[PDB]
Amino acid sequence: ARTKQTARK
Amino acid sequence: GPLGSDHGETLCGACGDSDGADEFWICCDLCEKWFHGKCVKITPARAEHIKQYKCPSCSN
Ligand SMILES: [Zn+2]
Ligand SMILES: [Zn+2]
Repeated sequence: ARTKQTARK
Repeated sequence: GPLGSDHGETLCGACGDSDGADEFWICCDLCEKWFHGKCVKITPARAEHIKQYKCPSCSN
C-alpha cells in the first residue's frame, strides 16, 4: 500500500 | 499549540490534524486521502500486507 513514516525531531 | 498552519500540509481524513513527528501514515488508493495509522487502526506491520489501501468511506 501507499504508506509513509515521518522523521523524528 | 501553534496558530495558523503550513500551506504545504497534509490533513488526516479522520481526525483532520496535520502531520507530526515519527507518525505512521497510509493513503487510500481510490480517493487519495491520507490517514494517521493510529486513526484507521493500522500498524506498519499490518500495512505491509496491504496491497491497495481503501479507506472506510470508499469501502462503502
Ligand atoms: Zn478513500
Ligand atoms: Zn488522524
